[PDB]
Amino acid sequence: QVQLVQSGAVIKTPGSSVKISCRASGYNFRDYSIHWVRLIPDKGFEWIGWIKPLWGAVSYARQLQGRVSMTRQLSQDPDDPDWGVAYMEFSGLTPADTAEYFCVRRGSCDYCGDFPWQYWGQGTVVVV
Amino acid sequence: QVQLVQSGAVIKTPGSSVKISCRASGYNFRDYSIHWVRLIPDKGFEWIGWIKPLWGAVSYARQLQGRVSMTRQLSQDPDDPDWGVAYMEFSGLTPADTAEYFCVRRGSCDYCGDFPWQYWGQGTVVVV
Amino acid sequence: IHLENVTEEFNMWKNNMVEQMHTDIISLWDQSLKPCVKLTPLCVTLQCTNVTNNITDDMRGELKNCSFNMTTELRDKKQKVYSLFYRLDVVQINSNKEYRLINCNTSACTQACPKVSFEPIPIHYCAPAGFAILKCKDKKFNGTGPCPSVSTVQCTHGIKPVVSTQLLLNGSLAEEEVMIRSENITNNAKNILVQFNTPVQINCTRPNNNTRKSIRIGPGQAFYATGDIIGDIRQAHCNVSKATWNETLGKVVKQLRKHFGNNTIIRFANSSGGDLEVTTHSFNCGGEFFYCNTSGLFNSTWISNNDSITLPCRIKQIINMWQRIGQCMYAPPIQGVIRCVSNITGLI
Amino acid sequence: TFVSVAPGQTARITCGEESLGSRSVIWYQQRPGQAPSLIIYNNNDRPSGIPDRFSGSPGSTFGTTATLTITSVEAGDEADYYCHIWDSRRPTNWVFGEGTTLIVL
Amino acid sequence: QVHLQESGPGLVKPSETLSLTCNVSGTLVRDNYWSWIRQPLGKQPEWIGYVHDSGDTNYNPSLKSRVHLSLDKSKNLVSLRLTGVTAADSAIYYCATTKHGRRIYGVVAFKEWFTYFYMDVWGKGTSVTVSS
Ligand SMILES: *[C@@H]1O[C@H](CO)[C@@H](O[C@@H]2O[C@H](CO)[C@@H](O[C@@H]3O[C@H](CO[C@H]4O[C@H](CO[C@H]5O[C@H](CO)[C@@H](O)[C@H](O)[C@@H]5O)[C@@H](O)[C@H](O[C@H]5O[C@H](CO)[C@@H](O)[C@H](O)[C@@H]5O)[C@@H]4O)[C@@H](O)[C@H](O[C@H]4O[C@H](CO)[C@@H](O)[C@H](O)[C@@H]4O[C@H]4O[C@H](CO)[C@@H](O)[C@H](O)[C@@H]4O[C@H]4O[C@H](CO)[C@@H](O)[C@H](O)[C@@H]4O)[C@@H]3O)[C@H](O)[C@H]2NC(C)=O)[C@H](O)[C@H]1NC(C)=O
Ligand SMILES: *[C@@H]1O[C@H](CO)[C@@H](O[C@@H]2O[C@H](CO)[C@@H](O[C@@H]3O[C@H](CO[C@H]4O[C@H](CO)[C@@H](O)[C@H](O)[C@@H]4O)[C@@H](O)[C@H](O[C@H]4O[C@H](CO)[C@@H](O)[C@H](O)[C@@H]4O)[C@@H]3O)[C@H](O)[C@H]2NC(C)=O)[C@H](O)[C@H]1NC(C)=O
Ligand SMILES: *[C@@H]1O[C@H](CO)[C@@H](O[C@@H]2O[C@H](CO)[C@@H](O[C@@H]3O[C@H](CO)[C@@H](O)[C@H](O[C@H]4O[C@H](CO)[C@@H](O)[C@H](O)[C@@H]4O)[C@@H]3O)[C@H](O)[C@H]2NC(C)=O)[C@H](O)[C@H]1NC(C)=O
Ligand SMILES: *[C@@H]1O[C@H](CO)[C@@H](O[C@@H]2O[C@H](CO)[C@@H](O[C@@H]3O[C@H](CO)[C@@H](O)[C@H](O[C@H]4O[C@H](CO)[C@@H](O)[C@H](O)[C@@H]4O)[C@@H]3O)[C@H](O)[C@H]2NC(C)=O)[C@H](O)[C@H]1NC(C)=O
Ligand SMILES: *[C@@H]1O[C@H](CO)[C@@H](O[C@@H]2O[C@H](CO)[C@@H](O[C@@H]3O[C@H](CO)[C@@H](O)[C@H](O)[C@@H]3O)[C@H](O)[C@H]2NC(C)=O)[C@H](O)[C@H]1NC(C)=O
Ligand SMILES: *[C@@H]1O[C@H](CO)[C@@H](O[C@@H]2O[C@H](CO)[C@@H](O)[C@H](O)[C@H]2NC(C)=O)[C@H](O)[C@H]1NC(C)=O
Ligand SMILES: *[C@@H]1O[C@H](CO)[C@@H](O[C@@H]2O[C@H](CO)[C@@H](O)[C@H](O)[C@H]2NC(C)=O)[C@H](O)[C@H]1NC(C)=O
Ligand SMILES: *[C@@H]1O[C@H](CO)[C@@H](O[C@@H]2O[C@H](CO)[C@@H](O)[C@H](O)[C@H]2NC(C)=O)[C@H](O)[C@H]1NC(C)=O
Ligand SMILES: *[C@@H]1O[C@H](CO)[C@@H](O[C@@H]2O[C@H](CO)[C@@H](O)[C@H](O)[C@H]2NC(C)=O)[C@H](O)[C@H]1NC(C)=O
Ligand SMILES: *[C@@H]1O[C@H](CO)[C@@H](O[C@@H]2O[C@H](CO)[C@@H](O)[C@H](O)[C@H]2NC(C)=O)[C@H](O)[C@H]1NC(C)=O
Ligand SMILES: *[C@@H]1O[C@H](CO)[C@@H](O[C@@H]2O[C@H](CO)[C@@H](O)[C@H](O)[C@H]2NC(C)=O)[C@H](O)[C@H]1NC(C)=O
Ligand SMILES: *[C@@H]1O[C@H](CO)[C@@H](O)[C@H](O)[C@H]1NC(C)=O
Ligand SMILES: *[C@@H]1O[C@H](CO)[C@@H](O)[C@H](O)[C@H]1NC(C)=O
Ligand SMILES: *[C@@H]1O[C@H](CO)[C@@H](O)[C@H](O)[C@H]1NC(C)=O
Ligand SMILES: *[C@@H]1O[C@H](CO)[C@@H](O)[C@H](O)[C@H]1NC(C)=O
Repeated sequence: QVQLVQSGAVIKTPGSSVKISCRASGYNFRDYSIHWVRLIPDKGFEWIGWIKPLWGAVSYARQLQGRVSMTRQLSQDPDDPDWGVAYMEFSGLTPADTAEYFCVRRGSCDYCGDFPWQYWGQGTVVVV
Repeated sequence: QVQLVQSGAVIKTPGSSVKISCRASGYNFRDYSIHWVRLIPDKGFEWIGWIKPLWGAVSYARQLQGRVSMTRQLSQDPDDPDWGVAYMEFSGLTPADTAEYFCVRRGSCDYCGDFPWQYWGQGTVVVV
Repeated sequence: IHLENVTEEFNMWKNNMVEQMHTDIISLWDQSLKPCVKLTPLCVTLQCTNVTNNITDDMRGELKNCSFNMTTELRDKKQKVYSLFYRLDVVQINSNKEYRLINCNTSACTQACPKVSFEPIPIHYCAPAGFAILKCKDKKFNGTGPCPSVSTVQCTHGIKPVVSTQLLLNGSLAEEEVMIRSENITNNAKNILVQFNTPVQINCTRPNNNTRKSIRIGPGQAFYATGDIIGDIRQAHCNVSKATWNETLGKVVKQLRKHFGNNTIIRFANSSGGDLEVTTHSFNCGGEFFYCNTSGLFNSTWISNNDSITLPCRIKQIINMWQRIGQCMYAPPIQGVIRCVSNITGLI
Repeated sequence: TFVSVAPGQTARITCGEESLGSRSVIWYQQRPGQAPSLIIYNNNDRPSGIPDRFSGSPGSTFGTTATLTITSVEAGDEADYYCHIWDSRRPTNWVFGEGTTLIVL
Repeated sequence: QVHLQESGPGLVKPSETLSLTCNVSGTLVRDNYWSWIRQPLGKQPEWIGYVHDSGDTNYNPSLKSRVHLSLDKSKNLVSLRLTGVTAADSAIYYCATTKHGRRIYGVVAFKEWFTYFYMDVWGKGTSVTVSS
């Protein structure tokens, strides 16, 4: 199985910075990229960025640069190589950013690209 | 490269014993033999002996027995196996033995025998 | 052997034998570590001070001088021996100031053999009998689709295997102009390989004169540490020419406007963030690993109308190459001022 | 620190700690009862007023002592000499070196 | 041509604020750096430090608190104030001009250089002596 566990929903103040974790388990964590996506009511989805957890090479959306940050922490033991932790630190909080966030992974087929994200987390609601 | 570094020229007294070193570098020291040869003015070259540094098996010239001695010290580390030191202790010093000494190595080709010494040290002058 | 009237469709992205090269180089890299020494008695309590230097309180000294207990060749007697390391290899464990190595809790670091070196030599991958290798000799070939002029060969040409994250070194130069290649241009998760025509000369050096010191771990076990720093404590760095860098960035701008239209504003900004060796460009200058800052290069903007860029580096001794779970590697210090000349050939 | 050389000969006065990195020495002299006076302000550079033959060791050497080379000495050079090294590894010396005295026949 | 001239009390009671003055001749206080140096009898000198306009007033960190250097652009003089005269403070003191200069050994942009000082001309001295 492929499991993506988020944290619970959180309520913040304007001008703060929310840290959202994303634990992945059930596959080799160093191979597949991690995307972050958002869902705002009456706006639809909006893309945030991706991070390859092999090194931590990231890419952000152009209109969100300077506010977001992505890190990862690998699993360093020869017994549990599968699980891994990704992060997303979102700063510059406004009341417009009240939305549901998802951290997603692509499929594993041969014709599967990167953006057709197969596996999804349960979502985290951020209200400002 | 194949480098043969001698010691400097030395001045001794009659009846003493001169120790001449010969450091070899740039090849596998345990494989090729080391010869010693001399050059005396108005006498030409004259052979002294050889030593195989793999064990220290020596052979001396007949007319110099009882006076000469040959030892070696190998390089014992898995990082610098190439270099090695040979020695020649010449005793029973007379004023006739003022000469220039050489420690020589044969070539590495297939038809190369033992006595066609390709590589030569810079020479050590011994004055009594 | 140059063929006639023939056309085959190629694909560099779904190609085989790049995976095989990756696996072969990884496994062969692992194979040159088994005869060498494990640093099992070295993950130990390190008493570190500042290196003897005129200390600036605003900046930081990049060398910590650490003395420690070490076992001698005899099992009963132990000695006190000192060495020099960088900030990037030690961490403070929690007055007194005692440090430890950063890899004390993941793996024992196999020390690299100082006999063997890490310079590249050309490997030719030859095909067995019954198989052949086809090489496309078309000039304007973007690495995907049908190539009109191919030729079969028994072995490939010289591939010097470089370890370079950004700014690939010693590559094969392009024919007549800059060529950008990607699997899908509108995909921004796919990297773009830029290979340009004229090479850019880059010099790199560590000017700090170091002293190799041997410590006897046990019987037949030697640990090579840093001794004294002979002279000035300077920062290791690299140089490129300003004019050729500006010209080649103009060339890649001229070629990049073919894929996005003419009225496009192209700017170059530095890497966004991650680990050390994916945001800064890392390479190996003769058995010594540099991690150099590329902010001075990708700092430009381009509108649709004698000097030399110096960039500082950091030097790490322990590496975690290919990010394995339990495989780290110490690198021995090397004597003297270390300089290398290389050619920047492309970009990622 | 008493060095004597019959006049007209050469003279080598050492002073201060051994060098660690690059250095910028400053040599001062002091007649008895007078103020100090500069003779050398760099490793081997002198200002106007003081003549030549007061050579200095270059600071590009690693691991040596700062020297002061005087040839054709006289009774005017009979003074107390002082060094002020400025090493690029050691900190700023707010005190000078050790007093080396020259005396002539 | 420049020559300097100091002035002081000469006899100091202990635990008293010592103050010295320093005249000019030719070159004013604005045109150059200034420095104070002290020296006991039969000893090497001790450079107390340097004073200049625009914050260039770094002192010897040995004393670092009980000594304050100052200028007088109105009367064009140099001045020094001391605090807590002890028995070791009996020395001849000097005001003297000095010049900077960059010794460069590595990259200029990486701050691999420094600025050394050297005193070209000197004063004449004031034999300060602490006694009761
Ligand atoms: C990548 O790129 C970067 C940058 O792009 C490179 O980084 C550069 O790296 C080099 C080398 O690493 C550095 O060079 C050092 O430079 C300093 C500073 O040099 C300048 O200042 C000197 C003194 O200034 C006086 O003269 C000038 C007039 O020139 C005057 O304006 C000023 O007010 C003052 O009065 C100048 O002499 C010097 O000029 C020299 O270079 C010119 C270049 O073309 C040349 O034309 C000149 O003719 C002249 O040759 C320059 O303006 C230097 O001080 C330093 O050299 C000293 O230090 C090293 C290490 O200690 C030592 O080996 C040298 O021998 C030298 O030490 C002598 O000089 C001291 C001066 O007082 C003296 O005290 C010493 O005792 C010693 O003196 C002995 O020799 C001299 C004769 O030399 C003799 O008179 C004495 O009696 C005694 O015998 C280095 O040269 C660059 O600064 C640095 N940065 C930049 C921005 O360039 C990097 O290297 C590149 N990397 C790669 C791989 O490519
Ligand atoms: C991209 O490609 C270029 C072209 O080859 C590479 O540049 C060479 O890099 C290697 C490895 O760093 C350099 O080799 C080393 O050079 C040192 C300098 O000595 C040179 O000069 C002397 C005098 O002329 C020659 O005798 C010598 O052969 C060199 O040409 C040497 O000190 C080194 O030797 C030491 O290590 C070897 C390792 O086996 C020992 O055998 C030796 O005994 C000694 O201990 C070594 O040879 C080479 O000089 C570079 N060439 C040039 C022209 O600069 C780039 O390195 C490459 N890019 C990358 C990232 O690797
Ligand atoms: C060894 O390293 C020390 C650093 O710890 C170094 O001491 C510094 O020396 C310089 C000059 O030698 C001192 O003076 C500075 O000079 C520059 C150049 O003009 C000025 O710009 C500086 O002014 C700034 O800083 C002041 C505070 O110090 C501010 O008041 C001012 O507004 C400016 O912001 C400054 O005057 C410098 O102060 C010291 N450093 C310290 C911490 O005191 C020493 O020179 C080095 N020795 C050798 C041999 O390399
Ligand atoms: C790769 O190289 C780049 C430059 O080539 C390098 O960027 C620089 O990093 C430092 C710190 O990481 C930046 O911050 C400075 O730090 C000093 C430390 O005290 C501050 O004093 C500086 O402030 C001065 O400048 C301000 C703006 O002018 C003034 O408002 C202020 O009063 C001070 O005068 C400053 O904050 C530095 O700014 C950058 N340089 C640039 C051009 O951005 C980068 O760190 C290197 N990469 C890595 C990974 O280290
Ligand atoms: C890409 O370029 C930008 C532009 O400078 C770099 O941003 C800079 O990053 C440094 C840290 O690497 C920041 O330094 C700061 O220093 C203070 C001093 O204590 C510290 O508190 C901060 O936490 C931080 O370390 C610097 O402010 C910052 N400048 C700007 C304008 O953002 C960035 O690092 C470069 N990226 C790479 C990979 O080189
Ligand atoms: C690192 O620290 C060691 C101490 O553990 C220094 O070694 C001493 O250096 C002083 C200064 O010359 C000598 O008086 C001692 O005899 C040295 N002791 C030993 C055991 O060597 C060493 O110099 C320091 N290294 C650096 C680069 O600062
Ligand atoms: C020795 O290294 C320590 C760090 O372990 C230095 O302590 C701090 O260093 C930073 C930058 O080097 C300074 O900004 C702090 O002010 C230092 N702390 C203190 C309390 O001073 C320390 O300065 C170094 N030098 C010495 C002589 O201990
Ligand atoms: C090397 O070993 C010695 C011997 O154990 C260590 O010295 C001890 O340090 C502890 C903690 O500071 C003291 O309580 C003991 O009294 C010390 N014993 C002796 C015999 O000195 C030392 O810390 C070790 N490390 C270094 C860098 O010397
Ligand atoms: C690489 O070149 C090939 C042609 O040799 C391009 O492939 C064609 O691109 C056009 C669009 O310009 C399509 O209409 C065709 O269907 C493509 N043919 C095939 C077989 O794919 C390809 O787009 C180029 N790729 C890049 C990244 O420039
Ligand atoms: C780095 O330091 C070594 C010293 O360990 C320098 O080697 C010395 O070189 C001088 C002349 O160049 C010789 O007289 C010494 O005998 C050498 N000493 C040793 C121990 O080899 C070396 O030259 C330095 N490197 C540079 C680039 O200056
Ligand atoms: C990079 O290093 C090379 C040397 O390896 C430099 O080329 C030299 O340049 C000088 C002029 O600066 C010429 O006098 C020499 O003849 C050149 N030698 C060689 C072998 O090319 C080059 O200048 C360096 N580049 C930078 C930007 O510093
Ligand atoms: C090893 O120690 C470092 C320093 O505390 C820590 O950051 C890292 O997570 C540790 N690794 C493991 C596998 O515990
Ligand atoms: C080992 O010890 C012996 C006895 O002192 C000595 O002769 C020999 O040279 C040593 N070997 C090495 C490699 O140091
Ligand atoms: C951009 O301009 C060039 C002229 O150099 C022209 O050949 C090309 O078709 C133009 N591209 C677009 C997208 O307009
Ligand atoms: C980018 O270029 C500007 C102007 O050329 C320069 O001031 C700045 O320092 C550069 N950026 C960095 C990070 O050095």
